[PDB]
Amino acid sequence: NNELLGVKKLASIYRLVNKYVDNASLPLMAYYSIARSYIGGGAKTKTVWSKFDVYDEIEFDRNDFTDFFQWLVFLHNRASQEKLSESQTTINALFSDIQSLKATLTQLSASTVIKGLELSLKEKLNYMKSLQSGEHKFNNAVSLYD
Amino acid sequence: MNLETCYVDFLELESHVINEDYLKESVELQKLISTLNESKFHLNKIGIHDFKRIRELQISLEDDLTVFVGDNGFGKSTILDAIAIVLSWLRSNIEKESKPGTYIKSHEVNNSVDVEYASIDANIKLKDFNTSILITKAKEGAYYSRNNELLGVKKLASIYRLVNKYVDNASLPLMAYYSIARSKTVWSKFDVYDEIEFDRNDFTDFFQWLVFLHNRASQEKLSESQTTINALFSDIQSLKATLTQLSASTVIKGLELSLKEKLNYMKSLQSGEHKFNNAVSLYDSVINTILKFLPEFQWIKLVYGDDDYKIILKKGEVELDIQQLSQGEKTIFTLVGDLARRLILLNPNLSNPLLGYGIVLIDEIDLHLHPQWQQTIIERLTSTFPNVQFVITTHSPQVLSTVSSRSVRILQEVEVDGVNDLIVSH
Amino acid sequence: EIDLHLHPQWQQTIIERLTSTFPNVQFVITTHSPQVLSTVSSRSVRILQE
Amino acid sequence: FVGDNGFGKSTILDAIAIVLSWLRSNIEKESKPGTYIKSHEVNNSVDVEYASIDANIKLKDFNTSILITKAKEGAYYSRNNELLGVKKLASIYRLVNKYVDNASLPLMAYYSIARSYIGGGVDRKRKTVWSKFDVYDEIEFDRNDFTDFFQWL
Amino acid sequence: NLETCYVDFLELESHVINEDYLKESVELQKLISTLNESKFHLNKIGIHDFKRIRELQISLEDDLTVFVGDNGFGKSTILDAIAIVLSWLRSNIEKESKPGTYIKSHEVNNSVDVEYASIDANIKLKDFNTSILITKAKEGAYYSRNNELLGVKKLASIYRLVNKYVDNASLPLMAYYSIARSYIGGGVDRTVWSKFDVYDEIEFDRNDFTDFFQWLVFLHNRASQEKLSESQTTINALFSDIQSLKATLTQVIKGLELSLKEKLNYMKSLQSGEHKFNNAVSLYDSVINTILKFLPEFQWIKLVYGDDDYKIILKKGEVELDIQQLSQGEKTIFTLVGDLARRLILLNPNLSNPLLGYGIVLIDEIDLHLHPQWQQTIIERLTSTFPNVQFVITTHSPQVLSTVSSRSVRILQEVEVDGVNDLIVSHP
Ligand SMILES: Nc1ncnc2c1ncn2[C@@H]1O[C@H](COP(=O)(O)OP(=O)(O)OP(=O)(O)O)[C@@H](O)[C@H]1O
Ligand SMILES: Nc1ncnc2c1ncn2[C@@H]1O[C@H](COP(=O)(O)OP(=O)(O)OP(=O)(O)O)[C@@H](O)[C@H]1O
Repeated sequence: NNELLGVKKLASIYRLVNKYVDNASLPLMAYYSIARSYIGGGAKTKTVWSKFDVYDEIEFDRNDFTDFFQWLVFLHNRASQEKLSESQTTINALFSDIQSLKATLTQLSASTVIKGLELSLKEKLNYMKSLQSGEHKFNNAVSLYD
Repeated sequence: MNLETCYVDFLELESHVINEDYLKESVELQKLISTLNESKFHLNKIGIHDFKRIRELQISLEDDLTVFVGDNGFGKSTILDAIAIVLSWLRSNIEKESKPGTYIKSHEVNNSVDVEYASIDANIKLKDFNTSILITKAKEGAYYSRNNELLGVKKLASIYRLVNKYVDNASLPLMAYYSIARSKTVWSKFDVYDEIEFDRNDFTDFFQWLVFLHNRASQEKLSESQTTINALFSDIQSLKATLTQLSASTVIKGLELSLKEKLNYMKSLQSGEHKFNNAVSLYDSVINTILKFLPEFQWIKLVYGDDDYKIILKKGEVELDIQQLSQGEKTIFTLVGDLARRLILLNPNLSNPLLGYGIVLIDEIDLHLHPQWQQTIIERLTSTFPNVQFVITTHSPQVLSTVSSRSVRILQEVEVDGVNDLIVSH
Repeated sequence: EIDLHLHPQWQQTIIERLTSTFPNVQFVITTHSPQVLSTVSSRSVRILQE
Repeated sequence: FVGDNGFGKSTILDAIAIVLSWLRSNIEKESKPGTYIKSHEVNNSVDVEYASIDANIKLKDFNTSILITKAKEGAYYSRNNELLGVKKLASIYRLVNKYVDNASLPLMAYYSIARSYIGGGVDRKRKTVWSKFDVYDEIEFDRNDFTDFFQWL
Repeated sequence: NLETCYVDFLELESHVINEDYLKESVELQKLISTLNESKFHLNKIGIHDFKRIRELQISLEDDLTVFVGDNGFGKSTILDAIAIVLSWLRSNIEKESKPGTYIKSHEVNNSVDVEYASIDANIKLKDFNTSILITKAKEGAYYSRNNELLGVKKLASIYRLVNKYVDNASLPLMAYYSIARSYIGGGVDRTVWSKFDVYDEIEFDRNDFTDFFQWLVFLHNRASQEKLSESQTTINALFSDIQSLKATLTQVIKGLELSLKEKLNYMKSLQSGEHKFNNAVSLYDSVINTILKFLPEFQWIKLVYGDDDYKIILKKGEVELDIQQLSQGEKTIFTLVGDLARRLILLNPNLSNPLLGYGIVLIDEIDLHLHPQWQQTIIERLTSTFPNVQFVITTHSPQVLSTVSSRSVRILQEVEVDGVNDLIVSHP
């Protein structure tokens, strides 16, 4: 017969930790056999993505390429949503402030216009940067896709 | 002015004349278009001769509503199939010349031993023009009345075709039929199919169509449109920085620069296709139409979460998923959504494409409908679309109460001389 | 969906015939229209509320 | 079951259908499996960790109870169904048919809302020894049932 | 000249009767001798605006040509073009006016200037010559010119006319081994008697080897009965089997009729009646000894009957091995060599040594799953064992290149001329 006490004890620690941690990580195991050349460029609207779908099998074979394409386009749409909305509002200010500064640079430099342009640009840039989409890298989206 | 006289004059002038640019500039084309727009496609009379359960009937329809009431086994759905049969020949002729329509199957003829042939007749009138269509099919060992007299129906197709051949983004009649279970072009552009038959309770396909359209609209909102927007935005600030914001040959140079920027923006906007048919206009027009149909909601949107995506509806102070709706609201949702999509794609010139012309046939409007919906569905339907005909069959008495007496028909088929025959009462 | 494609005349008699042709079979039915509801008694109706 | 609500009346009916599915399978042969609860129907709220359905069958004075349960993926504790009552009940049915002959077995049927399409296929839609277990194969009405009906007639 | 003989024979046959005399006429003997002396050869081929290639002219040697290049230099394009050209000839031989493969829409060059793609080829047979052209325009363009197919039809009609008079006519071999040679152990761990099974309907690529297993079973069965005797009156026994099958059928029906026909075919053993030097046992020995040359480690290969089934048993060192338990490297060689010998042994039923026919073989990436020691001797072994065949192979490993003669190698380069990179060929 087999010996299985150690691996069951180790697996229980991972399950217990995952029970009390929101975003606990897991180890990675993979295997690329000699049958990966068949998938060289040879699903009911999948919607929910979880970290337990990569534990279906230890071997990469056949359909894993198709799910990769489905996953990739989902990331692209997520980035598009992040690219729109309120990020455009600060973008609208920033270019205009730069344009205003450029205008202040022109017309033989006209304080007054220069002071107003500098103050508005500094205030808007500082306010936009302060939020930084919560915690900067926490926004992911564009950074993961790039 | 008579439509036939204008058509004759325009055709004669166009045929004799050359230099097509001048032919387009000719006032005859404008007169024909103006007369054509001032019209209302509506049927007038229908005659049935030995079709299934009925052998002789002359029915006259209204122009707003025509509800037929009765029980199972009274010819309620044969009238609708007769109108669909008549309509299909007109659609086939419109698409291509001498295109066969839909024939009559052998089993549909009456099983009486003394029957010889089955015929259907119809009369479509618009403004002052009139038309007549007659289809015949003899069973066996007899002689069907003359033949398929489709000479009149070809003139209407020619009239529409001539106008559509010269002036783009024209208007076409609407033909839709929501049947029972049974079972290049703008339509081929996005996803749509060209057919008369449509099926309800197809929420999955409409849901995926909406998702794909939203993706394409978001894709087209970026890229080149950003440049024009960016060009406008700086210019708006720059124009203010000289006159408005500045006041809480330098002047000539500034004015010339502003005028040049305005001219460049106008040239860029003019370059390229107009509003016409784009993903953004189709998406927000369909969404707005559905919001008009059900004012109990506030907004609907598609949200991409951290590990999934869905559609969110706001009602009161509660956000509900598209999958939390009952079976009752799914069918009305897809019914109005498809009706609006087909109406938008057919009238690319009207400011409000919800004022088109056509005919819609609905059978058993009470399917999976809660009685509260049944109380006001007919009121909402004729209010959102005020320039279309509706031919609807009613089964339950809940709906019938609201309808006005002017447009009610009751089937109480008597046996005249010991022979069953459908009779309509007012 | 007991009341699919039935006119009101047929809706008031379907329960009697089902409970008379097969008297020893337990039946579970979901209804939608008042015509069916009126015929049934009060000890056999369960109302679900949010 | 009157009174509309968001949760949907159909879910109750198929919940009963899951419970009933285990009895026939055990009747056909001992320890035969049935219909499991799929992991994609457990509630998505973060609070929950497992789902369960239970019911009781009374036969005169005999009383049997059955519980069917399934936990979410990655849960600390695992849950299993208890089938002692159903297996015991199915044993007497098996023995009766094994000794006596021409015995009768309980009827379980379920007519969904799709019968309109299947029943409507009357138009074209185009065995000798009718045994007892032929009907003891499915619980949901289908097109092939009517096709079998015509041949039986 | 072949044309003169064909013209004379056609004229004589058209104005004659009594086919028996026509068969015995000197025309058939002269045509057969002339055809036999002829050797298959494909001297040149030109490619125009196909895939990356924009303009190329290639001449191929008589015995062996090797193309070497990096990744993305068009090695597979050349082989695909040759397979396309050979398809029309195969189709016309098998069935009159049978269409072949076309050129797909996306094969043409992606540039905006190119409007069409074309492949030209020339086949030299002793002194007779022929030319083939296949063309395909782009999508949405005018001047949709057509391709010429008179040469292939002229060549094919000679073959069918010769094969009509004599039922033992030989045919050329055309095969193509692609990358799809891999997967499911090549063919491992996934009757055959007609000469048209390997040819005609069967394409150029490879799908499975189960027919090799059944063919070997049939070879062994005839080997024991004919060469080793142990059958007494085999013709009488098979005829009695046919009679028994008919009696059983008289007192599932289609299967019984097929079994009766099979029994009649087996009863035709005395009808054949050759018992020559090229008997079943001689073919069995030649096939096994041929295979063993490419696998020096093994000792013997045998077919074992047990549990109402047949299995292949190999000897390595002192351990017995099955077929599923081998490695991928020895599986590739076993499959390739076995199918190569199966086609020659099956399309040349009259040669004393049937591994002496004529044909052309295309191999891509011969160095798949082979250690360098095996790579240093595969080419000379294949050349030595199949002398009268033409080989076209591609490689990118320097070990394979180091053992090839200087007159058989071709080197591909990417040279940018006038701002546009164009593929070029060269010799050392
Ligand atoms: N060939 C025929 N000859 C005579 N009667 C026919 C024939 N075909 C059909 N019928 C009659 O048609 C009747 C049903 O017609 P129909 O489909 O219009 O009914 P309905 O109840 O109004 O339909 P629905 O539920 O689709 O609205 C049957 O009662 C049958 O007697
Ligand atoms: N339609 C096309 N237009 C432009 N370039 C193309 C086109 N089709 C293919 N190519 C180019 O051809 C190059 C060579 O492809 P090819 O398949 O011939 O490579 P190979 O090295 O010969 O292959 P293998 O490894 O299978 O022997 C590719 O890198 C690709 O960029």
